[PDB]
Amino acid sequence: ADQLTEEQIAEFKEAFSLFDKDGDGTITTKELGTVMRSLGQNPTEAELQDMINEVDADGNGTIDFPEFLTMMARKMKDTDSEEEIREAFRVFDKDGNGYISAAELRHVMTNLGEKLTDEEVDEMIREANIDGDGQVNYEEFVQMMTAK
Repeated sequence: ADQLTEEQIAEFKEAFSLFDKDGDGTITTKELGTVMRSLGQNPTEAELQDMINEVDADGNGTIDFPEFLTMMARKMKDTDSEEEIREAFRVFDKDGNGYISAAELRHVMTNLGEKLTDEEVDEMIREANIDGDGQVNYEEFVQMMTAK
């Protein structure tokens, strides 16, 4: 669960820094809207308040960088997902740098849970361009998951 893409997250942290009271990096619901505006968006104190009213139970009342991503992803509705997927595979890439196990891979399909039931993912994993024992070019699986 790395939320948006590392890049968008990089520029986000920057904003999260421009606004940092605890000196650590977190911010207060009050500066929230101010941070969202700095990122490059233009939310409304209304919806912005709708999210705060929720995270207003952390105990301290302040929001941390991660929690801020969550509320930030709800407005942007994540990306093309191609990111959460690519990483889903790296979670196993043991130096292979280009291939992952087919078994574990099947597990990745369980985490995402798109629209390819085991039967669909099976017919695929069955011939995902394999050749060795059970390796799979996750890279090809990342795009081949969308195809036409």
